Amino acid sequence: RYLTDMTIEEMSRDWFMLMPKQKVAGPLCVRMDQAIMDKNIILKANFSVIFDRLETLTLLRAFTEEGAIVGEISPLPSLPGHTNEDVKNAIGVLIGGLEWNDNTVRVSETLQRFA
Amino acid sequence: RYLTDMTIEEMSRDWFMLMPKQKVAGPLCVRMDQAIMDKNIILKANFSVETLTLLRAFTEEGAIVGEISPLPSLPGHTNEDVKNAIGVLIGGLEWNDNTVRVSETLQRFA
Amino acid sequence: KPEQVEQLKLIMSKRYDGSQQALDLKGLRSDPDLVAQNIDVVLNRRSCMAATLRIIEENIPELLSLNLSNNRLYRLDDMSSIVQKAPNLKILNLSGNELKSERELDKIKGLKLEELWLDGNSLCDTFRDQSTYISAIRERFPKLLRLDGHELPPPIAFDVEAPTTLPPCKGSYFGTENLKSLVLHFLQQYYAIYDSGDRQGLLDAYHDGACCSLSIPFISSLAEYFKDSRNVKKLKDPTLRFRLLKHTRLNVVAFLNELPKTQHDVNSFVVDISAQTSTLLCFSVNGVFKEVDGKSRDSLRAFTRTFIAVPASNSGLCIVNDELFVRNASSEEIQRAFA
Amino acid sequence: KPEQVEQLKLIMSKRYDGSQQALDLKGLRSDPDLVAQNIDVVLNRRSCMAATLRIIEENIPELLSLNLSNNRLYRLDDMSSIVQKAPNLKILNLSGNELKSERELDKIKGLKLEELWLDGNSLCDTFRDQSTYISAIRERFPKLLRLDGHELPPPIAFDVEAPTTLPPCKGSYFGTENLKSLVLHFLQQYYAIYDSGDRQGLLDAYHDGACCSLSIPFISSLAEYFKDSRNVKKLKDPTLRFRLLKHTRLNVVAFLNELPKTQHDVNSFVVDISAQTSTLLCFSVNGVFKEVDGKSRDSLRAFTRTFIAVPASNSGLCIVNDELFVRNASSEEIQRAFA
Amino acid sequence: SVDFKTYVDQACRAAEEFVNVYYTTMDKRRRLLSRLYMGTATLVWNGNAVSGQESLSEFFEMLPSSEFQISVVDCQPVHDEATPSQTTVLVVICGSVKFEGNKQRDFNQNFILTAQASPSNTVWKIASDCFRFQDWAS
Amino acid sequence: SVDFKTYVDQACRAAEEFVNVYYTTMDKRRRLLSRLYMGTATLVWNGNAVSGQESLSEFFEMLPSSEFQISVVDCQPVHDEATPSQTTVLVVICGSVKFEGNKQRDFNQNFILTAQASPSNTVWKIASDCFRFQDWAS
Amino acid sequence: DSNTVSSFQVDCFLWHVRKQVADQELGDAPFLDRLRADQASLKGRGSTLGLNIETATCVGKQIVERILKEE
Amino acid sequence: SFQVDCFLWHVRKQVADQELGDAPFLDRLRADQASLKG
Repeated sequence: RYLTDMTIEEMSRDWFMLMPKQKVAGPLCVRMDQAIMDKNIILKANFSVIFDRLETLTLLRAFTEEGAIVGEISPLPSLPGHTNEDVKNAIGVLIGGLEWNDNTVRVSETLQRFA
Repeated sequence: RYLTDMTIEEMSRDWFMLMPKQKVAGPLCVRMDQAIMDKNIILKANFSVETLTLLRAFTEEGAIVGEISPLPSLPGHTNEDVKNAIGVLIGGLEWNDNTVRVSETLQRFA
Repeated sequence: KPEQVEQLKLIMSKRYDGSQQALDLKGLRSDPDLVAQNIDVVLNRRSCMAATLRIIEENIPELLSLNLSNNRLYRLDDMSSIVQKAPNLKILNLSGNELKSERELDKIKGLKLEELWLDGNSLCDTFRDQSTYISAIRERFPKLLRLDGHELPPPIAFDVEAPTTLPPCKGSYFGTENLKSLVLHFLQQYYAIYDSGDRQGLLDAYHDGACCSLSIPFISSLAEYFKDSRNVKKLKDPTLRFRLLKHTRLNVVAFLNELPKTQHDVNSFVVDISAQTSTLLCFSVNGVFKEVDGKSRDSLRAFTRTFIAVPASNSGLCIVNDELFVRNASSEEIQRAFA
Repeated sequence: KPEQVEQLKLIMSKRYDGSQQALDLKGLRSDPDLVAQNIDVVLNRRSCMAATLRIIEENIPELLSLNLSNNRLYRLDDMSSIVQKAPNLKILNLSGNELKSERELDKIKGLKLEELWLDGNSLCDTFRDQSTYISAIRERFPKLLRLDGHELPPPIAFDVEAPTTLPPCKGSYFGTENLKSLVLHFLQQYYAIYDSGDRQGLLDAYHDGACCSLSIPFISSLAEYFKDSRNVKKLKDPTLRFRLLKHTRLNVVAFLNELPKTQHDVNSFVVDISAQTSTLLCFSVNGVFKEVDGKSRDSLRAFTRTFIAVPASNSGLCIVNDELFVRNASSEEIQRAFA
Repeated sequence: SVDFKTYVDQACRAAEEFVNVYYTTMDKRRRLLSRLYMGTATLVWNGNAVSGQESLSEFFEMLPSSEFQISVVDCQPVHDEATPSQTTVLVVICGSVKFEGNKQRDFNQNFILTAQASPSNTVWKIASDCFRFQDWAS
Repeated sequence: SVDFKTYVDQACRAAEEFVNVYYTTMDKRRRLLSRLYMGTATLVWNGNAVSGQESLSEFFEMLPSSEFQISVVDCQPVHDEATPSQTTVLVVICGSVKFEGNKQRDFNQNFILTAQASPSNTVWKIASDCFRFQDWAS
Repeated sequence: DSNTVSSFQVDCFLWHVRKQVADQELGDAPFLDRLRADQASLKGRGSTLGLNIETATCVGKQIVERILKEE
Repeated sequence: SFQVDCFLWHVRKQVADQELGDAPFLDRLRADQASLKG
């Protein structure tokens, strides 16, 4: 059974790269901007769950309070599978990469139940 | 509006008296046990705030230690004699070197 | 000769020491009083010995010390009659004689003596060492203290201190006069109902789940209790063990009314309160009761009942476990029937 | 087919309890989760069960409770390999299944079970009573706490409180540093004279009337000591007892010169001061020595010597009694030669 | 959530082990009997009362040697109301004993035994003991 | 006024009696052993020291049960100067012992024994005792 | 600020429970009144706020449980 | 009928005691109590 933190209108928005940084840490493509300084960042995401642990991912995105997209996580077509521990690795990656630029980062209440 | 600090399951249990002591401090039957030494004594009680119902004290294993109960065979239960009897009981227990924990409900009303 | 005998009392007092209650006879024959008057007194033949016995039995039968050193005493067949005349004697000297056997000592071994001298007698060569000699004398006299002027060491003596005193058998124990009043009142009420014949009133004293059981000794005159005796040491079947137990107040009080009607001597009850906590009180009751029905309506029973009681409101106590042991009364238990 | 497993994961997640980590498979045929799919899941075939095991083996092998009730489980010959896959599993329910024989139970006795359900299975009818059944369950799992929802009382356990620990073996005891320096000093002097070769210098350390005696154990390398080995357990003759005892300082040191000349390891001496009074001091010394003369100068000996000494003017001590126990040294005594 | 006939069968299966332990241990290992009583245990021996592990060990050191042959035993599981969440059993014993240099006498005795739970091993200890001679007064 | 050959033969005829009492009594009646030591007695057991009747009883409660087979014994009367006007004998005993659940070991031991005098009866008591294993270090 | 967003999300979760009641066709008269009034007010609220009903009607499910876990 | 009022009012009140939600939402809760009284 699935979750919805993002509207399909907001699920489709593409975005630009200020200080583009992309990394593959597991079966995940993580996309980040470094030019953003000291601004509130909210993590919203839609995915599926199994035994209270994320089965699969659809999309993870970061907004400001004004509504600007910062970071993305996407599975790979070259690597489809992704067990929850790989997801946890991506989670830690995001927490670090965002608290580096001292950008305040909000976490929606769905995600922390699973990592 | 009323209080509930003790379960009616544990509130209905009767007890024996090792060292029985009974006192009349007004319209009050005050009953104490002196035999309990160096054991934690927890003070829990349910009441309204005007009239009296019942006072009980427990150990760690769940044994009832002290009581105060009014009588209909004696006149109406004014609060101040009871308030003095409370200190009387706590004192009688600190005589026996029992470490005494007091719940926070009681000081609000007496 | 009696004229010769007459002088002997004189010579005996001559050698009688009143300061030490001692009599000295060291070498009596070579004492020139015997050379005088032409009378010699030999200490081997019985005539002289019996004359001395008569003398002492009349004069001083409470003497404590005696010296008979160097007197050619071959055998003591004739001195065995000294024990009854002077039993107060404590010190004896028999040195330098011709006592052939130490078995001769068995001829006077009824005394209670303190000091002995046996040196000079040839018999000492008949023992391998000194311990054989001392133990062979111990066979006849352990009462001695010094031998041959030597103070003898006290013998081997190990007191393990094995305790055999049993504590005093006291009577009823309750502890507090309050528990005394409590359990006594309960006994009175309960056993008042129990002797009425319609015991159904015990249902208010027992718990919904109060257990009860009966027991008796192993061998009749006590047949009517036999069918329900429960003895797990002798009874192996577990399911029968369960059905031979009585569980609910209904079943308990019913079975209790099934027992022959009684009269207990409660004034002669003996109560032992084993444990009292806030949640239970166990005590055993030892007493008697008489039956009034059946063929053995004149036979008297003694009982040991055990009660466990959880508290009941208004100072009462509700029995949770009950064990009745029933035996026939002892003879004196019958004698002390009722007061 | 593996997609069958993929769809199995869904209903396994629907029946997973996250507060208690429990999985229920109770009567899978009823309550139409199976009926809403037209798939029957038989827990008797090895493929289906192994696939179900694999799902959790990938997802949650830390499960706490498992329910396999009412699933036509005839035999578990292939599920005995479950213990290693989910070892945190503590509660197991096998009720209403077809577990025919207890012979299966010995194949899974490696779990850590706390609650088990085995009622409804016919094998439980194979015991006359409940004690044989419960002891047969203890035969496989004593770790259990509740069975078939019934709280089992902890088993019979009487710890006699039998003590078998031996205290720590400490070394030399002196008590006061004064007695330490004293008795070590005296041991040094005596054993220095003793190894000089002319032991006659011991005359001033012994008493005019100081006794001495020697002993060795019973079984050789200790032949030269036989002439003076003294054991009252083996020797009954009293005159021989006296003659094997050494009495005067003269006779003592004469006999002491009879033994083969020695060299003791005193840095490895072990001193025990048994009693100190105002009039005496007894102490035993445990040590080793090597002979240096005769045939056994390559043989090494161990000894336990006992000294009793009265104080003597000018702070000295006079030996009154001396008992020497001599044995050949153990192997480890040899190894720990000198410090 | 607890069976009863099982309570009875544990009581029986327990009493014979306890008897075979307690009386053989008083006859054979008297120094060791005292540790069978729990710390707050009480004993009435012919009316005289003992309270405490220490004074119990004292009393058993002072007691003469014994030779018990037990006649009859009965047991009863004790209701969870007397001791909540405590498995407890009552035992009564009729028997005889010959003491050190004392005439052999008949006696009744009854124990109450609770099992206390320890994560190492749950163990059984006596909480009350009552002993009396059948001819105690004489 | 005192013989010596008798003193030695009494020491011998006494030491075997004491042995047959003390070791049998430690094997059979441990509760009672401490009462052989006089109130001022001292004992050194493998370096640890015991002084006092009561603490002697405590220590003997603490010791495991035993199985003694005695190898050799020697005795010596002790000169009147060590204990004035006291008949005293030294006894040394080498033997073996098997403990409860402990490995069997050989040992040497030595006691000193004085007789106490009472106008009723003189008795024998230990004044010093030293016990040590032959393999005590291992 | 966050109070407004959280309160709107819980309001829409309550209304989603109401519309699930309407998914079982229990036309609760006072409750259907509350339902259509909430619809007419909350569609306009969400249009003024800039967060769709599809966000709140699924965010409220955890906002409610945060308080229940704290007993 | 009446119950969903009871449960939703319980939920809103325990959102409020955690000091969460707008002031208008507390005002409307007060109105809810005043209406549930009648």
